[PDB]
Amino acid sequence: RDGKLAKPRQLHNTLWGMVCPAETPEGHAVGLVKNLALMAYISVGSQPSPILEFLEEWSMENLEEISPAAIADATKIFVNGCWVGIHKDPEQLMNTLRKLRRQMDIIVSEVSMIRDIREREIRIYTDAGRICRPLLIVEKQKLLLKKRHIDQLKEREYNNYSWQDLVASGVVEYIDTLEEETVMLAMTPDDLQEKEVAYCSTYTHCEIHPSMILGVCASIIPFPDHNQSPRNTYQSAMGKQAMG
Amino acid sequence: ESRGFVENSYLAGLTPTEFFFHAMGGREGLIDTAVKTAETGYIQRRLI
Amino acid sequence: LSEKDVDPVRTTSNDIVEIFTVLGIEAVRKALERELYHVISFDGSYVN
Amino acid sequence: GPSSQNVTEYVVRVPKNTTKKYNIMAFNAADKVNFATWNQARLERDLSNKPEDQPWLLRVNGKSGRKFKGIKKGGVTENTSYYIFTQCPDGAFEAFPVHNWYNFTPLARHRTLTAEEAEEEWERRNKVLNHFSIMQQR
Amino acid sequence: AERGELDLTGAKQNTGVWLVKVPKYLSQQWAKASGRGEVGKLRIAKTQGRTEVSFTLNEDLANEHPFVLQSVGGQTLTVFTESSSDKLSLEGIVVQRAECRPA
Amino acid sequence: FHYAGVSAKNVTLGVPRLKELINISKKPKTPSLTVFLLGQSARDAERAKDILCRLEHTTLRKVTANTAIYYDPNPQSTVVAEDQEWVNVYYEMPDFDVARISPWLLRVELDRKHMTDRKLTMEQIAEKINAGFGDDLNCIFNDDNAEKLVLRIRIMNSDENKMQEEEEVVDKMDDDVFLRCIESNMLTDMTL
Amino acid sequence: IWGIGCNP
Amino acid sequence: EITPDLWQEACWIVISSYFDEKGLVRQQLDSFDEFIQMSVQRIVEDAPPIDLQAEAQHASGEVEEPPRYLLKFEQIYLSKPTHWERDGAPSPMMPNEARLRNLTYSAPLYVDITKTVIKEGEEQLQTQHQKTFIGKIPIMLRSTYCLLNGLTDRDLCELNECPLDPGGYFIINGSEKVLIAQEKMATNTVYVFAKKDSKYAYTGECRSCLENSSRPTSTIWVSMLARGGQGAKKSAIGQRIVATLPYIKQEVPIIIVFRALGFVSDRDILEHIIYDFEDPEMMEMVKPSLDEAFVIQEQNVALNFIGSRGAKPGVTKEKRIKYAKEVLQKEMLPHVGVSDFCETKKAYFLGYMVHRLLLAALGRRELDDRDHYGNKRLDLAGPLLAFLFRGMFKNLLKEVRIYAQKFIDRGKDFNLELAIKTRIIS
Amino acid sequence: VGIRFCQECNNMLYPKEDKENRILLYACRNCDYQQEADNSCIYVNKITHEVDELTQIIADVSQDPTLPRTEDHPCQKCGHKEAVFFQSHSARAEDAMRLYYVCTAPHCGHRWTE
Ligand SMILES: [Zn+2]
Ligand SMILES: [Zn+2]
Repeated sequence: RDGKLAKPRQLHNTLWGMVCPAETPEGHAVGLVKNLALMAYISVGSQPSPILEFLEEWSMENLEEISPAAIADATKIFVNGCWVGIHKDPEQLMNTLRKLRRQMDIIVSEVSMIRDIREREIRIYTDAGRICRPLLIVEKQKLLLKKRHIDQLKEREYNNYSWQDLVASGVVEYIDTLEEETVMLAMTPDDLQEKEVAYCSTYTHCEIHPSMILGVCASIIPFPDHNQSPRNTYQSAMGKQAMG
Repeated sequence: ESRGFVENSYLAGLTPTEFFFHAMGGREGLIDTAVKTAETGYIQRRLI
Repeated sequence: LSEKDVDPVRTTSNDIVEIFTVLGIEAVRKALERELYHVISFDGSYVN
Repeated sequence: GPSSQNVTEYVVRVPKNTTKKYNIMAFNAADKVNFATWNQARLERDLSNKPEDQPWLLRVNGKSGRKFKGIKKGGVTENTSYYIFTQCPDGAFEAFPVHNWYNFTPLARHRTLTAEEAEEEWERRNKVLNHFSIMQQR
Repeated sequence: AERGELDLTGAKQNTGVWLVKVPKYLSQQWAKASGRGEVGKLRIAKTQGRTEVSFTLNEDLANEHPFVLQSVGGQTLTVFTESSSDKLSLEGIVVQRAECRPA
Repeated sequence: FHYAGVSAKNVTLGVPRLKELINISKKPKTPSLTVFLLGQSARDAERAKDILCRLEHTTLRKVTANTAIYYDPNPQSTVVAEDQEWVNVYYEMPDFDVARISPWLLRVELDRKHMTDRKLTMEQIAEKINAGFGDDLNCIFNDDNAEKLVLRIRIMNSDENKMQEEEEVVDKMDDDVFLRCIESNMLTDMTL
Repeated sequence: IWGIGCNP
Repeated sequence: EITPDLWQEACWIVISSYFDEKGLVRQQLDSFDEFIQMSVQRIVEDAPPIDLQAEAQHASGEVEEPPRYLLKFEQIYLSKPTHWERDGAPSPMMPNEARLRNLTYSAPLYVDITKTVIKEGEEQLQTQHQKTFIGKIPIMLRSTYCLLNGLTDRDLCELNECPLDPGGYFIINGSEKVLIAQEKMATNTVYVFAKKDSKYAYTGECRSCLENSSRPTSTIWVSMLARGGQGAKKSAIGQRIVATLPYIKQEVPIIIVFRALGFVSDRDILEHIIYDFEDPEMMEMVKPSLDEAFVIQEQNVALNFIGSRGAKPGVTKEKRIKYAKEVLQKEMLPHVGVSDFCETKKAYFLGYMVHRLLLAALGRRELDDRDHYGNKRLDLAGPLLAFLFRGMFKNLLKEVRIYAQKFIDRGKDFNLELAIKTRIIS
Repeated sequence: VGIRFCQECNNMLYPKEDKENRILLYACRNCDYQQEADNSCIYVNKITHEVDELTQIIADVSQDPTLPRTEDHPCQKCGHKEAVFFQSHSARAEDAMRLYYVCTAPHCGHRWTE
């Protein structure tokens, strides 16, 4: 807290959807103590062995003969660190990995797979510390979430349908900050996915609701978008002090 | 819009991206205040 | 200062140490007063 | 002719045990390894401790030829196996499991700087004089 | 002629060998009996300008495996054996590499 | 930040500038110097630009488009095809080749845009380099009319012939390593 | 939060 | 089959389902749960088996001189949180009663310990002490091992616990304590930063750790020295790359490190460093560092060069070489590999680090952002308690070793129950 | 211009002047191998470092959903309408807001700068 540098304290863009922008302590700890967003989840950790076995089965020749070769072998498959080889086809590997994430065979919902098309690296991180959030999946310009899923969830009790079934169906997906860097998001389905003057026609995900970017204390603020930003921080601090 | 301009007024209500960018600006102001206090205090003590 | 077509009378630097080594302690007195006055009155605040 | 549409199919045999174990000897392409000059070679376990879990040293054509060092593959093939197909008079392929994988790298038969002299030279990092003349002096 | 001498006769005869990467289920099926002298049949079909390699699993063993070739110009491989009589020998040079994939 | 941009020059203000003044720091964050022009140069923009050029530090790196080192065995050989003409001209009445010529050639090529912006002259640059380094560096300069501004630098003629050194016939820093050191020194320290 | 010349 | 302009209902139905399954504190709980099971077993497994024998000098003869005692910790067990009264009868401890009586809500921890003794007569004897009590672990409330877990709101009311209470905290000495998630930089990731005032123009760091099994981090730097420093040869050579390897007093040239990994030839080192030989700019970048390491052309000489700069000097030359080799195999790039022939993998990853530094220097890649939360991890209750238990279980093994060594030098016997100090962990 | 390695020990050659024949050579310092220099140029340095970034742009970049694309500029080779455009995406690029274009559709990967 003693350090007066105003770099580590500022609200970074990558905090979107994973740390509350409004809720921070004021004083020596501005921007140094943060609070999770409402929908944020933190990875618990998993063994990387099944992912490595799948990669070995698909291709990912390790101990190759200087095959990168100006990255002719597109992408270098990384895991939690540990360059484990490279593949000639990166897009097929990425699509197969996403399908496996849906079928929940080798990839748990938390396993994060990032391909950097330029620089040609795939990172595949499962390291127990990543903070991720659920996002709906957009195929073409259509959300995968449909009336069947919503009707089943509406009957949630005595229908034995829950959020985990929504994840298993492949409707929703957990995305961490690294994957948030490689994903085109839409705030709302109707306003953005629908055909208009085409800003983007390659949306890959959709926010479940924007208001989830706020934390627990900032979520009680009514009409927070109509207030000045410091006032929402003040209300977070004061709502921690209310009597009830 | 991409780089932070907020066209909506407070009465109209900020859109979500405008809300996040406004939060970034307010955070910068708060950090400035908190960092300012100590440096100015040291200067004042030295002068006196 | 000694370059041709450069006014020796009015050319000044913001560095008070350079003003010292070149022009003397009285010149620094005035230059330090000028610099402090500038930083104080940039906000429009007036100090006697 | 028949070569444009030939179909060859051979029987596969995997004996339970072989007196000689099968390994893989891999040379880097840039090394330009050539077996025509390999009149004699000596492969033995290293003595750098100055056995079965130690690297291998190859000395081709005695001291006059190139020396190579081979190291077993660290990554075990827990989910993979390698087999070698060899032609035989009976016409059936025989598959033998790969006991070990070795990557051999060469060492030049050039004069080698002594450790003490090397340390003395590194003391003078700023070698303003030509390094080639220094090597010639050694 | 010494104990450490390597029998390079295979290199002199330029015997060509093929290296194949095969999965664990196939190897374990082979190792189950491993003494019957038979595990399957390797069938290679060549056309005017294309060749295909496949392996058929033995019917007894099961109670199609296409092969994909890989270029071997980037690395030179040879196979050498350590005899139980301490007589090292070279079997041949690898001229082709293949991978076996599940159907 | 939020300082009004009267000119394209940043200035420390506020608490940090008060800290600098009060501490009498030897190193200001933004040391600046306001210069007033005495004569008609104040009124006329071209003379003011001349003063600005005279007051602004310019290294050879700022005006150099690209530098190369070619091993040229003979001056007449002209390994670079382009120099064959002008080298010939300079070697129609060769000067300072009597001792010897360097077998290595530093063929610096200058950007015309930077040269004309700073109003530098090929003779000016050549004079600075040759005089500051001495007779050791011999420089051949192109005509400004030529499409490429080329400066051909060679190491000491007497040092190449080694009659002047006498002493022991031992190469010091070879010649190409010495030429690379010279190139770095010119790039960052010419102060044209 | 206003502009570049104002406040954040 | 679409839901247009009915979206305001749909989004909140899916949000309701999300918060119905999970709730707000699922981080804490989940972390703790994972920790206990996985972490404790792993740690108990990962700790080296206790090796022990009597001193040869103490007793004459070799008939019984090496009575090897080997202790292995087989498996872990946790009972439900329990309070042991003054009479000694165990009782279930409800959280509310722990708060009221200022107790600690904790569960006993039992390890199966197998003691194998070799008396040099080849008659090794294995005796298994099952359910040996080693300590008490505080239990996070409403986690899987809390008594309140899986209880309906009526049952929670019967126990004077709130149905709405989130859990996620420990009751220690009667006070509720919350582990606060601690931000840290991501491990096993190469990050290239630029330090303005440093002697290095660019630095590439990798805070490598082997699955956090041990050694929280083993950071290694690969930094390109700035060309600002002016000298004749310094101007000639330009920027040179150095490596700040762990457990080494000062900088080591990178090519020397590559040759220490057995890659002597310059071509092979550059193959690992420069993946495309055709690009001239990167080759020119790497040339000066090759010039710096031109002296050392052998693996043994490079190992000796590393050992000379080691923090603790080795009197013997081969001692220095062996020390450097073991230090590289363990400390340097532990996540890549720690034993055997992981040298090729370590060389490939170190070449990747140097290559990424070269890309940053050439401007082909942008410098990493420390504040980018992709480069950040959050240590929850799980990793924090796992670090704690690693330290305390190592200390417990040390104390067992001390007591055992005394009793073994006597030669009388050793008892596992007396050696274990539950005070340590608890 | 480029770096070439010895053919015996695969070490780095160094340039050396042949004093007798006045021909540039490359000699390995650790052995006696020597090879005459064909290029006759040794050290080239581009201070402006003007490099066409089309060499540094990967065709695979056409698969990125996060990049913008236009149908206005067609490809030269195949005349495909989709073209994904992006700025330098490089540090120390001097000042360049030029748009580089990469052709979508499989395997074309043609890159033009306008
Ligand atoms: Zn050589
Ligand atoms: Zn096209």
